[PDB]
Amino acid sequence: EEEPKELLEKDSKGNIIKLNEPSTISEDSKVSVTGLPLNKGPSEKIKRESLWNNRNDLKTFLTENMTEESNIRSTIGWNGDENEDFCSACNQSGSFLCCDTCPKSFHFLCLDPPIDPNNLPKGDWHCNECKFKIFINNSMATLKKIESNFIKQNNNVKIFAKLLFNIDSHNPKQFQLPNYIKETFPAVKTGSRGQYSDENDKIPLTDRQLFNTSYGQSITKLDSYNPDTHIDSNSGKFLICYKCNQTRLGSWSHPENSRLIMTCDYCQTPWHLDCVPRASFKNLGSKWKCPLHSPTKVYKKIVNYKVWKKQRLINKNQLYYEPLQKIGYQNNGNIQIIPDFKITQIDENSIKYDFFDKIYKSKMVQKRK
Amino acid sequence: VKKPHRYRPGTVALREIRRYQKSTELLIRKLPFQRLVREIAQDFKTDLRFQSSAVMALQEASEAYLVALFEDTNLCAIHAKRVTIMPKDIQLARRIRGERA
Amino acid sequence: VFFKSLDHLGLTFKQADKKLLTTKQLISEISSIKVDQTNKKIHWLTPKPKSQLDFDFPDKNIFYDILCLADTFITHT
Amino acid sequence: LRDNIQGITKPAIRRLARRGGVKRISGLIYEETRGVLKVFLENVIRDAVTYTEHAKRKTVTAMDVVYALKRQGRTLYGFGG
DNA sequence: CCCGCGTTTTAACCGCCAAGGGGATTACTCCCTAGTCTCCTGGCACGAGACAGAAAAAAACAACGAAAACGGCCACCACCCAGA
DNA sequence: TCTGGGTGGTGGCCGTTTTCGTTGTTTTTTTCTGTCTCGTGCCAGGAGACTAGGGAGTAATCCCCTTGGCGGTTAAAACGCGGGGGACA
Ligand SMILES: [Zn+2]
Ligand SMILES: [Zn+2]
Ligand SMILES: [Zn+2]
Ligand SMILES: [Zn+2]
Repeated sequence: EEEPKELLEKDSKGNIIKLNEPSTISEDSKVSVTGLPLNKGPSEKIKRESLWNNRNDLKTFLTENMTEESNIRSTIGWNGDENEDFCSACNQSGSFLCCDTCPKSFHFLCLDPPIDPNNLPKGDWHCNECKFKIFINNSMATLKKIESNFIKQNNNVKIFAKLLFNIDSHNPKQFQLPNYIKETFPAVKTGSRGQYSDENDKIPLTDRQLFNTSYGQSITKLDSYNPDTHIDSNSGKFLICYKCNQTRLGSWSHPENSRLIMTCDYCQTPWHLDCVPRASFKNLGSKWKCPLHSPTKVYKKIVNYKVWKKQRLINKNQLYYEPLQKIGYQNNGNIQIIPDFKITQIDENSIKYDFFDKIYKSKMVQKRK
Repeated sequence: VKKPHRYRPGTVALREIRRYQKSTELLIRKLPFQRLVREIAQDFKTDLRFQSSAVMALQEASEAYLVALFEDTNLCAIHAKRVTIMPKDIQLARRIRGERA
Repeated sequence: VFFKSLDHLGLTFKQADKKLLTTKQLISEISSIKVDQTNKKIHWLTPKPKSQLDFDFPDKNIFYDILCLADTFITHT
Repeated sequence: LRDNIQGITKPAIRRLARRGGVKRISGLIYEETRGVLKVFLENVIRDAVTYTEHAKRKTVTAMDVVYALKRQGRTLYGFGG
């Protein structure tokens, strides 16, 4: 191995009269071409597989002599004016300041205080647990002599004494609701890394359903008449769209007459993509909802941007206290149609009368004006 | 209030032993083994073709060798006063056979 | 590979023909047009439709080509 | 062809063990068996491909496999030879 | 930790179609190998001689096994702090 | 002022370290002997030169079967729950 000579290789007094070009050898035969090295022609295999078994007209050099350096517009610069692979705090992946002592690992923005990646304390960093381990020596008598003293010095809040005490010995932890509150709402469900999901989120598709589907399958229900199976699978009947009131599939000899149809994720009502104006099947993200369902957020302007949300579904804690019906009985919006988060039970005729008198007494009020 | 009919652990294992010592059909699925054979051969020569008979011969030889190896492995496992075969048993069988160094 | 690359609806063809050119699909299309008419019978005029396909043959002299192809196949089978 | 050794599923190894008279199988046995099978196939197919190359053929014939096995001391009957 | 049983999912298996790479064979021709006579020089057998190594005796040292010392843990006593 | 709890010091017991002598083995210098290596001579196996024949190389043809792909059925593989019997300390 010849030494990496400094090319200039000055001879007498820095005259650099003699040079020594570096040996290339490498950066050559590099085999980084998307094929074989750039200085070599196509391989015999590629040849066999691939083969099939006027410079005077170049008006390119005449470009520098017709390109005019252009400087208009502002142009003044407008001068002026071993170690864990998941974060032990949030249980996710990323860059980590692995502890020299503890096997646990944290993000840089999950520690306490958060630490800037470029402004690390460097040297050796200990987690709260190992700091406490070395501060306590793991024996119980000294820990007692320390913690009882802490409690004594915190008599003003002795009621909270040990809660205050135990914080110091705990590493930072991402906040997550305990299960005894999420369970109150059966609809909700945690995600893969805490992506807190609801009933409105579509079940994720697998790689088999996206990356392996052949030409004409998956999101590819846009490339062929192949998915003519917009026929009701369970019954074998035709999925009829709610608006046009017909199913369009044309023929294999007239695929241009077919119209895409989709079934709502919530209530399996078929809709034409061209009837509910849409450009694609969902297949991803959230669950599609017809334009035929009742609103959840009812943003109202009377600005008076008063919000109305439908109470989240409660565990079967849920109450349905029966009305005596007729007008009044102002529920917020919650209803359970029947033949403290109390889902009111409005039956059928009450709605009729309530709408009837709403619109009529409003028209008489308009008369009042 | 009824309980299903769960066979005691080790019963269905013995039934399977009897069934598979009684029969002769190949136990490894054919397509996965063919794919494995081609993948292994890809490291010795590219664009190789295999006679179906060649793949079948390889499968028969491999299955016979594995069955004999498992017989020896079971013998070693029993020698250690065990009933379960463990990787150390296979290693000892191969070492005594002279296959593994 | 060039002209093949631009052959989207033709590379899947020859497999979609096998599926969609069959008895089941052929009755399915006609039955569906009939169902659409009967749905605009449930929700639109009841009596009117007396057909569901309108196959047209503007050009003669194609029948003879179909017959020639059939004859060739017959002679080959 | 990638990750085809896992094509020798756990139940297939279980069946092979049962034919071998094994009643109880440890969980770690499957990976060890896959490794052993890979070694055996590598040893056999090496010689089979050597025979194929010597014959100046692009196709590995069953007789090449039979010769390879006979060379290794595992004579196989029923495929010629 | 592994067997057993049960839903649930995957892909193996079958069968059927289309394509052509390459196995297998045939015919032609020549270049390579067998065969043979004559020539000789490399390899073998025999003899010899001497130094590499076996042996050996003695010393050095390098693994095996007891009581004292040091350190750690447990128990008891003394002192200090906290509670009654 | 008395009793209980905790800390500090002292004593006792256990574990570890060292500390020592004892055999056993390794190393070192001297001796000497017999097998390894070299030389000599002969001969027979290898080389050289030449002829003859056919085994195999090479081109051309063809017809098998190996590859690829595609769809339908469903058998098998996977994943999970649960318990108990086997590993193992
Ligand atoms: Zn984090
Ligand atoms: Zn730490
Ligand atoms: Zn809907
Ligand atoms: Zn529509």
